[PDB]
Amino acid sequence: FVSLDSPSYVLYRDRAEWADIDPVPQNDGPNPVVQIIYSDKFRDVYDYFRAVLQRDERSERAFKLTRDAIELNAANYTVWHFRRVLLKSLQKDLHEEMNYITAIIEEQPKNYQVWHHRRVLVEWLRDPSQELEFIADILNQDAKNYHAWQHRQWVIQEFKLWDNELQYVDQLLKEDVRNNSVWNQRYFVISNTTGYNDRAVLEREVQYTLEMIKLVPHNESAWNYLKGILQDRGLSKYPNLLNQLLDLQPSHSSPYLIAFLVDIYEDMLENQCDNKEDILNKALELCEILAKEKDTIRKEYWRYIGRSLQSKHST
Amino acid sequence: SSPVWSEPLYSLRPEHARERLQDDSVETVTSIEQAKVEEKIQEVFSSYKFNHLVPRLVLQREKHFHYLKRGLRQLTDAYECLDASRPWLCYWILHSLELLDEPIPQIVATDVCQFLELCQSPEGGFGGGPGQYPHLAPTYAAVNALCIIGTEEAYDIINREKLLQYLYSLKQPDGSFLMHVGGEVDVRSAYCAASVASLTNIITPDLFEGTAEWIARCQNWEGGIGGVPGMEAHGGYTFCGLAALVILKRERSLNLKSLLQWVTSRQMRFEGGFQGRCNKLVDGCYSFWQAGLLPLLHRALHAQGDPALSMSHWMFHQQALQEYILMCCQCPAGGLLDKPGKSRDFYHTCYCLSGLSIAQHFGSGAMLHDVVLGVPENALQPTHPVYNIGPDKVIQATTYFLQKPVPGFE
Ligand SMILES: COC(=O)CN([C@H]1Cc2cc(-c3ccccc3)ccc2N(Cc2cncn2C)C1)S(=O)(=O)c1cn(C)cn1
Ligand SMILES: CC(C)=CCC/C(C)=C/CC/C(C)=C/CONC(=O)CP(=O)(O)O
Ligand SMILES: OC[C@H]1O[C@@](CO)(O[C@H]2O[C@H](CO)[C@@H](O)[C@H](O)[C@H]2O)[C@@H](O)[C@@H]1O
Ligand SMILES: [Zn+2]
Repeated sequence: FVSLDSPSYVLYRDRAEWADIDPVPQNDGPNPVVQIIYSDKFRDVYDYFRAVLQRDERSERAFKLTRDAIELNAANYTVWHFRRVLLKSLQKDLHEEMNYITAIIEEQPKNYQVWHHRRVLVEWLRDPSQELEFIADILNQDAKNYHAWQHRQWVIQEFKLWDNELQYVDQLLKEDVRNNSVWNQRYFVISNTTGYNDRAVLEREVQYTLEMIKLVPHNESAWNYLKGILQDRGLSKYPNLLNQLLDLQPSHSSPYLIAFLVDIYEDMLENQCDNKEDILNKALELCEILAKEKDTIRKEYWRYIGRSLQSKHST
Repeated sequence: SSPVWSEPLYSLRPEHARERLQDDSVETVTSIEQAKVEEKIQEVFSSYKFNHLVPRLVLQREKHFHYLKRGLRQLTDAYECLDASRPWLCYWILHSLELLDEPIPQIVATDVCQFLELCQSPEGGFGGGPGQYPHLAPTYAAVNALCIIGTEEAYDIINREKLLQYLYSLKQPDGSFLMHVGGEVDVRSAYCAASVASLTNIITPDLFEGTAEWIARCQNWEGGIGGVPGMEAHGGYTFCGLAALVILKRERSLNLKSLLQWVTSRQMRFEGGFQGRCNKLVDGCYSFWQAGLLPLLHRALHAQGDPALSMSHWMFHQQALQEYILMCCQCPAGGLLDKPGKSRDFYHTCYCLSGLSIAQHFGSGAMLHDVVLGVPENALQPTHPVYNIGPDKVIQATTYFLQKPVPGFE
């Protein structure tokens, strides 16, 4: 009706249509702590909100009041919950409510309550039709918004909207190949569709990732995805990979490559490789290089890995 | 060696420059943002070096104390956005004071107890302010604040019978918890529930059925833990997940190898602080959420008889973290912050100090080893890595409540 910052906004205490209900002040006790000295506008809205909540007044006036309470503090989960009680009680048009939450999220996309509210609406409507495009708009403004990604995963899984997501992932990796949220989405799509047990799919993914590593060798996310898609079967189960990285070592001896070699050696030793003593010596040499020169921030981790290898494989 | 008035720093070594970002000549939004932070931080590090003279670093305790003491009474309307988070303000402030070894006056303590009583819901749990619905986040904060106070008055505030009923009212068949009635599920709720239920001795056999398994489903391909199954690994949710599993004695439900490798990877080679997820920016609050995972992992691995564990250090760079916090995260007006250029706030004050204390204090069994960078006065009180209140406060509360029955359950 009238927005909180509109020139014609009137305090609730001055509204004739609210005259019949007494506001309920917040009791902070006689000796308050962490006491927020609210603006007049804030206190006015929340005094009337406390009144409608106390009375459990399920009215159109209470519904409009929640919009103002939300503008004042969109992290107020009590107000959001009451608004949903009213949406149901008053049989409000949920498509109009979807337009409202769309606007609100655009303004405040880093907020748990607004995303949860949207999910409840989509659940109630069983209508995911605006979701992928809307989320894509939020992600256009911040490609790593955690709530946006989480909501996208929910919509896709709940409504089985898998068909175009790998293409979307590819587009965002083209824009920023360092976007870890997108590598995570890549795993989410593949594991839930084809799986990684299909050896043709796994090969496609290993090639794709190695190509990304060649383009941007110090991008941690691609290294992490490579390990992530191979680790459960065991890095040592992929003998060609070791050779390929060993061929890359001299010219591209990054801490990521060197760490990946240690990870391979660790698994090899766990699986009774031939030339155990040789593999152990190479692993310990690399742990020392990482601890002392190439990855010194992780000195304590690399020293632990060295001791761990010796406790398991020395003889 | 060195005179007492100069202390060489890791971030000031000549070879530290080699740790700057290598963008491979491929610029993306990520690398551009990382480089901007690194450039600012290098300027900061340099301001602490005077050729071979490197004065000891100083935690500005008195400035932090005054800032905190003022936040405990009245706040401006700038804090309206935290009107549904008032027990958090109590917890963040009281815990910061506790770390700084600043006594809580009797009158302040009573006033805090009274206010938290007003935030307690008749249905059980605490809301974000008086008359608000209860929510597991301010429930966690209020319980922690009461245990920091640690008086019988504080303990007795908690309605334990209703608290247990409230937790039941949020519990889902898949092991997860809602954050509040009609609210969202994520791993924060499992931790909030496990924390308050263990401190107050209200755990039933039933309460956490399936919860360990659900948390394990949130561990992802990266090795850290996301907010819900499928989601990107994040330090905040990883802390919650592992701490909840430690309380439940179910840490082995996770792959601790991939978790350890992931968290240690989150320490930034140049900045010395931690990022919250791969390829994002350093932030002082991760000094707690990320680095606090290392004492938890140490305990977990030690329980398994791991013969390779250190007897003196956590598995992260304790010195570099202390350097990041002391040089980059202090506001000269008091309070601490995310990174240079950001505004102070009570949340970053709480977690930067908590992370500093973790970095200063190693303990395992009978072995204790402190590394207090800078002037000796920088030493903070220790914090418990599960609950993030003083270990003394944990013991006192748990002992008190263990004397009461689990409500309606024999
Ligand atoms: C115990 O852990 C927390 O409370 C983290 N929370 C916020 C808290 C927060 C508080 C303040 C603050 C505190 C006191 C006075 C003024 C401000 C500032 C920022 C806060 N959070 C955002 C944050 C912290 N570090 C990076 N970022 C983006 C993260 S949070 O409520 O879980 C959160 C809410 N959202 C939407 C995302 N995180
Ligand atoms: C007991 C509680 C309430 C713990 C909170 C645990 C945390 C800190 C969880 C993180 C939740 C979250 C929504 C993270 C996403 O933050 N988004 C960012 O952009 C910050 P960054 O870039 O550092 O990920
Ligand atoms: O970090 C890998 C480790 O996490 C677990 C769960 O504890 O599984 C996660 O990671 C897998 C990929 O490695 C995903 O398939 C799975 O969905 C996810 O929960 C362990 O199984 C795995 O070793
Ligand atoms: Zn932060």
